[PDB]
Amino acid sequence: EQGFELRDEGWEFGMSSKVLFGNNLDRLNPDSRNTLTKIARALLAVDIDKVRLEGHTDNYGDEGYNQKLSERRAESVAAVFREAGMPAANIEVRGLGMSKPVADNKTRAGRSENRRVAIIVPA
Amino acid sequence: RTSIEQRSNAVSQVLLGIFSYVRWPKEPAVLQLCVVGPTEYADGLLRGMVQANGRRVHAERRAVDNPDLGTLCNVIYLGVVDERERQQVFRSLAGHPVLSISERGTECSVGSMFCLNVGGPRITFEANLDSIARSGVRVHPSVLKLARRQATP
Ligand SMILES: Nc1nc2c(ncn2[C@@H]2O[C@H](COP(=O)(O)O)[C@@H](O)[C@H]2O)c(=O)[nH]1
Repeated sequence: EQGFELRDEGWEFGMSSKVLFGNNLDRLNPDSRNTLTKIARALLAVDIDKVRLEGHTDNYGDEGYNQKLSERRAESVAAVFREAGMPAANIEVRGLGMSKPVADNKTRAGRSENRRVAIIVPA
Repeated sequence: RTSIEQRSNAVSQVLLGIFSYVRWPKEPAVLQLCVVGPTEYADGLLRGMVQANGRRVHAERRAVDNPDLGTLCNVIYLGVVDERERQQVFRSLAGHPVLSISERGTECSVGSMFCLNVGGPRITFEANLDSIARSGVRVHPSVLKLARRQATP
């Protein structure tokens, strides 16, 4: 329970840390590009050197295309992690396409939150 | 290998660690822990716990089809659920600052922040940071040391 001693430093997993993408875009606006560098630096400082990147699309489109879309999104994020020190092999890339939503696609808001890469840290 | 007994108490300890790296924006006086759905190793937590920081953990078992889970629980330890159930529960929580942790570690692509791997010589977990970022609770990155501290012999 050593986590209680933690003051205000290094809390880089807040609401801002979401990795979202514009409609049909697979490349990181420099806002998120930075968000990622922060994150990737944050992971390295705690001796984690390996993650899995899972890309998703929203609803619009045929699955095949969105699958391919999602994978690209993931790989765009992977490059940042590469440029931040993480061995590329230690960076698994997966594309889940429109199959696994986190939000209501019946809503514009939701759809934005669905076009995301999700950083998972494996044990 | 190990015993269900032992492993239960282990889930207790690894949970309690994770809590220490988490911050509720409006920190309650008693942490409310909801065990939801089928569980193998929540017997320990169901006995109740107390944090290192004074706060007691009040833990009850709760029903998958309860809508108000999000206001009833600060900490949800999620049991075995199919995809539909899992969706319902996370609609229950959507919005409210609620930490979330699974007993099994196969379901970590959407949903819980932490997913446990409990069989085997040490307890670990996978962490989903989108899930974390979405949570609405503040979780510090150094918590990730709890998963590899035991994945290292
Ligand atoms: N440890 C602790 N920190 C608190 C508590 N209440 C507020 N804070 C502070 O609230 C701040 C978080 O601000 P925020 O994330 O909303 O921008 C941190 O400075 C955090 O330490 C509390 O009850 N305990």
